Amino acid sequence: IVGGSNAKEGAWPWVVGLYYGGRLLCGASLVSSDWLVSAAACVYGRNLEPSKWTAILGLHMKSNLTSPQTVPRLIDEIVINPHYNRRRKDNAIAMMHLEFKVNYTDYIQPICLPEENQVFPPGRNCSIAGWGTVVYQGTTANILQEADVPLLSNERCQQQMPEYNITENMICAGYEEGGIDSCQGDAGGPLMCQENNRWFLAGVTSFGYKCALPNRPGVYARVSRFTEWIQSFLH
Amino acid sequence: IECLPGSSPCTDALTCIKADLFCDGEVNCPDGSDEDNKMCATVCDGRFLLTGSSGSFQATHYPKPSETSVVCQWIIRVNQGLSIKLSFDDFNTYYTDILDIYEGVGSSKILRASIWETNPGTIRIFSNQVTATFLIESDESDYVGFNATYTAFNSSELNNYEKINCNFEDGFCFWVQDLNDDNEWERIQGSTFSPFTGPNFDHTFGNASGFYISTPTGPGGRQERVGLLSLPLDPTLEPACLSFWYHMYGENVHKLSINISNDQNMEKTVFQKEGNYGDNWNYGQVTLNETVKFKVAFNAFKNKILSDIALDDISLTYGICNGSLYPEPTLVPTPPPELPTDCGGPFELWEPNTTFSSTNFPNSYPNLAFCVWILNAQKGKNIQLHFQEFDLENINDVVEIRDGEEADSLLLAVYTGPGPVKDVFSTTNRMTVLLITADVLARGGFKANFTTGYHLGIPEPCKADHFQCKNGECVPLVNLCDGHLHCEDGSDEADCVRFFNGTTNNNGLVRFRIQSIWHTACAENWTTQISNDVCQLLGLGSGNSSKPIFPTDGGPFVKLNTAPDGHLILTPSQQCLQDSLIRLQCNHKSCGKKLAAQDITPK
Amino acid sequence: APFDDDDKIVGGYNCEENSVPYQVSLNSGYHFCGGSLINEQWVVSAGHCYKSRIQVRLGEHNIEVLEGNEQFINAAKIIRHPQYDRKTLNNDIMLIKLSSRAVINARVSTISLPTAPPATGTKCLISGWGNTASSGADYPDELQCLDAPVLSQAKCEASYPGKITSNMFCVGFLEGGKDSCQGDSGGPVVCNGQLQGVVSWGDGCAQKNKPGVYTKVYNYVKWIKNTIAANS
Ligand SMILES: *[C@@H]1O[C@H](CO)[C@@H](O[C@@H]2O[C@H](CO)[C@@H](O[C@@H]3O[C@H](CO)[C@@H](O)[C@H](O[C@H]4O[C@H](CO)[C@@H](O)[C@H](O)[C@@H]4O)[C@@H]3O)[C@H](O)[C@H]2NC(C)=O)[C@H](O)[C@H]1NC(C)=O
Ligand SMILES: *[C@@H]1O[C@H](CO)[C@@H](O[C@@H]2O[C@H](CO)[C@@H](O[C@@H]3O[C@H](CO[C@H]4O[C@H](CO)[C@@H](O)[C@H](O)[C@@H]4O)[C@@H](O)[C@H](O)[C@@H]3O)[C@H](O)[C@H]2NC(C)=O)[C@H](O)[C@H]1NC(C)=O
Ligand SMILES: *[C@@H]1O[C@H](CO)[C@@H](O[C@@H]2O[C@H](CO[C@@H]3O[C@H](CO)[C@@H](O)[C@H](O[C@H]4O[C@H](CO)[C@@H](O)[C@H](O)[C@@H]4O)[C@@H]3O)[C@@H](O)[C@H](O)[C@H]2NC(C)=O)[C@H](O)[C@H]1NC(C)=O
Ligand SMILES: *[C@@H]1O[C@H](CO)[C@@H](O[C@@H]2O[C@H](CO)[C@@H](O[C@@H]3O[C@H](CO)[C@@H](O)[C@H](O)[C@@H]3O)[C@H](O)[C@H]2NC(C)=O)[C@H](O)[C@H]1NC(C)=O
Ligand SMILES: *[C@@H]1O[C@H](CO)[C@@H](O[C@@H]2O[C@H](CO)[C@@H](O[C@@H]3O[C@H](CO)[C@@H](O)[C@H](O)[C@@H]3O)[C@H](O)[C@H]2NC(C)=O)[C@H](O)[C@H]1NC(C)=O
Ligand SMILES: *[C@@H]1O[C@H](CO[C@@H]2O[C@H](CO)[C@@H](O[C@@H]3O[C@H](CO)[C@@H](O)[C@H](O)[C@@H]3O)[C@H](O)[C@H]2NC(C)=O)[C@@H](O)[C@H](O)[C@H]1NC(C)=O
Ligand SMILES: *[C@@H]1O[C@H](CO[C@@H]2O[C@H](CO)[C@@H](O[C@@H]3O[C@H](CO)[C@@H](O)[C@H](O)[C@@H]3O)[C@H](O)[C@H]2NC(C)=O)[C@@H](O)[C@H](O)[C@H]1NC(C)=O
Ligand SMILES: *[C@@H]1O[C@H](CO[C@@H]2O[C@H](CO)[C@@H](O[C@@H]3O[C@H](CO)[C@@H](O)[C@H](O)[C@@H]3O)[C@H](O)[C@H]2NC(C)=O)[C@@H](O)[C@H](O)[C@H]1NC(C)=O
Ligand SMILES: *[C@@H]1O[C@H](CO[C@@H]2O[C@H](CO[C@@H]3O[C@H](CO)[C@@H](O)[C@H](O)[C@@H]3O)[C@@H](O)[C@H](O)[C@H]2NC(C)=O)[C@@H](O)[C@H](O)[C@H]1NC(C)=O
Ligand SMILES: *[C@@H]1O[C@H](CO)[C@@H](O[C@@H]2O[C@H](CO)[C@@H](O)[C@H](O)[C@H]2NC(C)=O)[C@H](O)[C@H]1NC(C)=O
Ligand SMILES: *[C@@H]1O[C@H](CO)[C@@H](O)[C@H](O)[C@H]1NC(C)=O
Ligand SMILES: *[C@@H]1O[C@H](CO)[C@@H](O)[C@H](O)[C@H]1NC(C)=O
Ligand SMILES: *[C@@H]1O[C@H](CO)[C@@H](O)[C@H](O)[C@H]1NC(C)=O
Repeated sequence: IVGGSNAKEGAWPWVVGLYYGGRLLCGASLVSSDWLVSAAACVYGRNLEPSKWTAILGLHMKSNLTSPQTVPRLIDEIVINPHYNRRRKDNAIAMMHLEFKVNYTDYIQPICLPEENQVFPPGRNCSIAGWGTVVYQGTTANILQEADVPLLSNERCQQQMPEYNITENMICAGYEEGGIDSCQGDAGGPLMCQENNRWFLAGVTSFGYKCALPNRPGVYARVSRFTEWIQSFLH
Repeated sequence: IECLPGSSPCTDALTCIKADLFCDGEVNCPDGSDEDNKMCATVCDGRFLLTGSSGSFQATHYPKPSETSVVCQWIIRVNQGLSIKLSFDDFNTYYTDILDIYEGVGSSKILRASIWETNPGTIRIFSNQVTATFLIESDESDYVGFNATYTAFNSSELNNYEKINCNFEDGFCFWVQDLNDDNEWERIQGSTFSPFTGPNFDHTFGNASGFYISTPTGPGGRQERVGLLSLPLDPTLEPACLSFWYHMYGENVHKLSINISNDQNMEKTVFQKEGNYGDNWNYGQVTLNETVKFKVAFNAFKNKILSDIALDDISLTYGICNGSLYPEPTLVPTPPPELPTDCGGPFELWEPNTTFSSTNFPNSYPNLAFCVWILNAQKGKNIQLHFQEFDLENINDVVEIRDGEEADSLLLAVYTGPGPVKDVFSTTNRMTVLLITADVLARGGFKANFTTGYHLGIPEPCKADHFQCKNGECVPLVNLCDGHLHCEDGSDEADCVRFFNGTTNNNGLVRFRIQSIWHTACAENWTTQISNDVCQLLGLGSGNSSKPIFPTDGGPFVKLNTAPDGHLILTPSQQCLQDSLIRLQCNHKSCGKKLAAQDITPK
Repeated sequence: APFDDDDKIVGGYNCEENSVPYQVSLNSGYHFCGGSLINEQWVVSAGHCYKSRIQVRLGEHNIEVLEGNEQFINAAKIIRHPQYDRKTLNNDIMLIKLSSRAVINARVSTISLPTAPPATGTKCLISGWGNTASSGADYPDELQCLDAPVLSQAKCEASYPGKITSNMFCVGFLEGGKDSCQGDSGGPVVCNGQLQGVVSWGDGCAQKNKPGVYTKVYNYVKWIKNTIAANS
């Protein structure tokens, strides 16, 4: 995807890979002991047969999976956010059920949803993850890819990217000069910010116009307004 | 004198030359030992240098099966300026053998000729030296391989008529493959591989028994260049007429051009075709006029598969061209690209119209379909859409159901793939049905009755109290927030404990619902374990310090007690007067604290 | 010029055929045909791919990018079916013998010989470098694994009137020139985890109407065993 960096061993315990038919396709965040939050676009149309979705929690590399640090689970129920339209690729948020219960350990850690009346300032440089590729026309990297990108306000993103509606339902994060990007490829990782050693879920990554293209930041799905919807299923 | 490994000495043992250079065709040893007949043990017939103008040669073991893989090579040498004609009578072999005929020796042995599994007939080489190699790559004793005869003839006594006229039934006649091409025009008897492109029969004979030339039949994945160069033609006082038959049937047919190369380096190409013209031989007739010697070049840029081009029945006749008896070729029709867009979709559906299909269920639905159904009914009703048959595709198209009553439609269900699908209910009287399909794999479609009702998807309630859960199971007091699960949805454990008069999720007064009435919790028996239990029941974090502030409920407040089963004992007894009520003070949940190796950039 | 894969979309197909050991390619300077490795030194491929020299690439993750997990083997002998017809491409199946035994690894292995004929509606996978692009027909650097059910024998015969025999079965359905099974001239066709056929020919690169033709291998099980015994 050009610009990404390999994540450290166990540096992202809140990222769980998803396999459909034996191939990694998307990622998700561990919100509770029985729920995962992933992009709705990468799982749209495949929710009719949850048995074909296998969730590997604590996934670091695709070389091996039968390790104590990795928790395999079978998805039973998939819920798609009603506001998703697939026309403007907005509100691409979906939830998956992890059987009955999931424990927690060093390599399996939960995630933090945004609090009430929490606003991310523009220009805030937050981290993104996902198993991206070295280049768009290349092979998917075997090591988890991480990057740091600054946030962009919706008003400025409309002027910089007059291609999608975007609006306030999703937030643009990236570099106006390009160079570093991880939205493309089979990453499926979430955009995460820093809140004084508290890993708040800033958002879920989504479609990108072009990797490392200047003035084309990754338009990731904002989850601040969808915190109540997630907590409704969680609680 | 000794030679390094990989090289061998000559007969005189004075010069060391590479093993691959032995018997190649060019003299390397000072005495010519590398081309000597005795040194080059042909085994086939014992002769290596065919200095004679005519003769015969046979493959390995003419009367015996070829149990041993023996490679044979012959060099035919004649006077300078004379051509050599090779006649082949039988080449019906079960492959595993390679017959290579090369014009000249040395760097000219690249792509002159390569014939296998088919009798080449007559092959003419316009050089004083001809190399014939029979290579056996395995110990296969199916056939001897060939038995041919050769002669010689002058290369320039031929007039313009003979040098061009060729039915290709007995080889390439006098045409010479261009050495600058990336490949060569393969000779095929009958239909070629990869059908639906290229000719299926020979033009000269009219059936598959004939022989013609065309592009290579292999599934080449790269663009190459091929070309046929004609012999020089002496100038004539009258312009001539060139007639030919060309077969251009294929989706990726790039180009096919005819050029004239002369001493003036001036090209005035008069014939050029491109695209698909159909599975039929088209007649091309042109008039040639020139004052000096010139060569006619048939050039073709071969594209990927489905780009086969064939040529047959090429001739040149002295005199001005007569009236052509065949029309100009016509391009193969293609699907119209004039704004295909979509199918538009049907109109709005109402109560009287119930049964509907995508476009036409029995046959198929048009590609790039975006059918929109606006299901509406009477106010206060809901829509049930049960599908009698659902035989869509995989991850190509998907039927989407959107809740109406507003512009911001709410997704209800996405259906795809073969097999029956469950019924879908709407929360209002307006529903949107979208058929999102690509331009490929358009199956029969779906079909639904589109029924209407009142609370069709709502589970049936029970009258006369009988408290119901989300699924509708009657749980008045059996499963009323007591840790017992009976409801299918698991809603029997709903939040019967909450916080009131609070500015946030961790502020206010804790209230418990015993059966149907909320009562506050007193501070008579408040402990750290009870605080942690309250935090857990309210979905909170660590049970930090909390103290009572002021009471609000002076009636039968709920007293909290500890129990071994992990459930707080609630006593609805007023054991104290004006007792201060505990104010909820709990920490945030133990979320994903950064205990990993993730770094923070201080910029 | 935005990229086609704007989101986390692989096009709906298993790109590069991850964990697919039964898919091998035939190279002689370029990619022309595919095949299925059935034994340590036996590859089933389309019978029209024969040429002077053939190289076999096993476990090739990418055709244009060498990941280092592929193996190159010089082919020894190629045998075509004795009843192979060039005009109609009937019995378009051939067997290639490897000069060296295949090395079993994660992406290189042997698939068991089939024991049952294909059935209608069977969940089957077609592996090969299919034409996966937004527009046009071209071989990409990735690999396609299409999940397509096997069509009925009567439907297969109706698709090609007079061009389908008892050794031909159809997996492609409907029509369309976009991402599909396409050609590749010998793409493995494996149903229920067992090899069932190869891609022989079709109406071009699925331009319209009939997608393509697949030649069975169950009818040639005795022939395959005889060839293995004679060319062990
Ligand atoms: C395919 O189309 C061709 C186009 O005409 C069609 O004709 C066949 O051509 C071949 C050779 O081109 C013929 O085979 C030989 O042709 C020579 C030509 O002079 C004849 O002299 C041969 O006959 C000799 O041998 C006979 C043996 O008894 C003697 O009795 C006779 O007197 C001759 O000495 C020999 O026929 C072939 O005969 C023709 N066929 C016809 C029907 O004319 C060819 O038939 C087509 N193939 C198909 C439709 O399968
Ligand atoms: C339910 O599905 C139907 C199937 O297409 C929809 O089409 C309706 O079909 C009926 C039956 O033929 C048509 O009734 C006809 O009406 C004409 C007269 O109307 C025409 O002229 C007026 C102007 O005077 C114009 O406004 C109309 O649009 C018509 O062009 C009679 O002459 C016929 O004999 C026959 O009775 C309906 O007109 C037709 N509606 C259409 C095409 O919109 C039907 O609409 C569906 N019901 C809904 C959507 O509620
Ligand atoms: C048969 O004869 C025809 C003659 O009609 C041959 O056509 C060839 O046509 C080209 C014309 O294309 C362009 O011509 C320019 C001159 O007018 C030439 O400069 C172009 O080359 C480059 O030009 C610029 C500057 O370098 C560069 O930016 C371009 O990208 C381009 O690459 C271009 O060729 C003519 O030039 C050829 O000379 C001519 N060939 C001839 C006369 O032999 C046709 O190829 C012939 N077919 C054969 C030989 O098989
Ligand atoms: C996940 O964590 C738990 C502890 O946090 C691991 O141990 C499990 O703990 C529960 C809770 O006490 C045990 O349930 C108990 O079982 C005993 C019988 O052994 C029963 O008498 C009690 O009434 C209570 O039901 C459970 O047995 C115990 N072991 C399990 C679940 O295997 C648990 O092992 C952790 N799981 C994983 C996958 O790491
Ligand atoms: C093999 O054929 C060639 C044909 O080119 C014979 O060479 C001689 O070639 C010339 C053409 O260059 C023929 O035409 C003659 O040209 C001269 C001018 O050089 C002209 O003065 C004559 O009036 C005549 O037009 C010439 O006829 C031809 N010689 C022949 C046919 O004897 C070559 O001789 C032939 N080989 C043999 C062994 O005969
Ligand atoms: C291949 O064709 C050649 C065609 O060139 C034409 O040649 C004629 C004469 O042969 C020219 O006519 C001349 O025109 C002059 C005015 O420009 C007159 O002054 C003169 O008397 C004569 O009529 C004609 O112009 C010319 N065409 C052009 C476009 O210039 C021909 O010359 C070659 O002989 C012929 N080659 C053969 C037949 O082998
Ligand atoms: C109830 O919660 C108590 C938590 O009080 C606060 O906890 C935060 C930790 O998130 C403290 O922040 C730290 O402050 C240090 C300096 O005192 C810094 O060096 C450090 O980096 C971090 O910022 C905060 O100080 C603390 N507040 C006070 C007033 O101490 C906790 O301490 C209690 O144990 C817990 N339980 C009970 C029964 O009180
Ligand atoms: C948002 O992503 C950041 C990308 O890093 C920036 O890269 C530039 C390259 O020039 C660094 O520039 C150097 O900056 C020095 C001061 O830091 C200058 O003295 C030096 O000449 C050159 O300009 C730049 O430092 C580097 N980071 C920054 C912003 O300094 C990343 O590093 C950012 O931290 C991340 N954004 C935020 C909010 O910090
Ligand atoms: C249109 O909707 C039909 C719905 O099926 C309908 O089912 C009716 C039920 O039969 C009754 O069953 C009772 C309990 O078993 C029994 O006591 C009573 O005697 C009846 O047998 C049946 O009566 C209707 O005829 C039947 N509808 C039709 C059209 O046959 C659905 O099956 C159909 O697919 C829908 N159409 C489309 C295009 O989807
Ligand atoms: C997508 O963006 C366009 C502008 O690029 C929005 O159009 C504006 O909509 C607002 C209110 O909806 C109007 O007041 C403006 O006049 C519109 N035109 C402009 C700003 O040029 C459009 O609304 C956006 N889509 C959605 C769903 O909000
Ligand atoms: C699995 O792969 C990881 C990747 O680095 C490696 O560290 C580990 O040793 C492997 N084995 C186990 C049992 O985790
Ligand atoms: C063409 O016309 C000329 C002159 O009328 C005539 O002699 C000849 O027979 C015709 N046919 C051919 C093939 O040349
Ligand atoms: C808490 O709020 C309720 C509103 O329902 C009010 O009746 C009650 O007096 C409040 N208690 C306070 C402010 O102590």
